Amino acid sequence: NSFSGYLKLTDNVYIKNADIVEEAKKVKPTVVVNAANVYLKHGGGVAGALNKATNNAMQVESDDYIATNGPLKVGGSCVLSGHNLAKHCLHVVGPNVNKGEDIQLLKSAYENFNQHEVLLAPLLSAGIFGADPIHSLRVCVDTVRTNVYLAVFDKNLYDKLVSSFL
Ligand SMILES: O=C(O)[C@@H]1CCC[C@H]1c1ccc2cnccc2c1
Repeated sequence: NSFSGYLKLTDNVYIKNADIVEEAKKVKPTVVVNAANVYLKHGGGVAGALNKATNNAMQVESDDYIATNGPLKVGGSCVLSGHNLAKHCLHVVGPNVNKGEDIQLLKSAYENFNQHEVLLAPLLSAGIFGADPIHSLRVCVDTVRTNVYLAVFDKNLYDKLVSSFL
């Protein structure tokens, strides 16, 4: 978990302008978080990038999890193999507010991070899930009590977050 170049926002939250896939290949953390959907179909955004970096091994594995256990609930999670990215992948389902899902579930999504001591994660519900990314960071800071290293791909978004926080 040799994280470098992070800015400490709170006692347990760190932030960096970086591609989470590149961070996972360098650090090889214990846990890499995926911003997933209830059926674990990793077709775009963070999910698409993480799956692509495993050459579809994450998708094949996920399809087998769904076949055996059924879909996740919004706000829920499951732990799968991290393959070549991490020891484990914590797939987390944030609400899709652009499809009417309740924003209050963003807290439930972040509560999953608390089961792991150290995590490399993206912001939840901030892609096509349509939630405000600055609001998503506020819920993260208020909810997660374990050590989370957030990797933010977009430099424009990164600078807006760092400015709003500090
Ligand atoms: O950090 C960000 O800018 C956004 C915020 C929530 C989803 C993040 C995202 C989206 C697409 C990505 C594509 N490739 C690699 C990492 C990617 C990360």
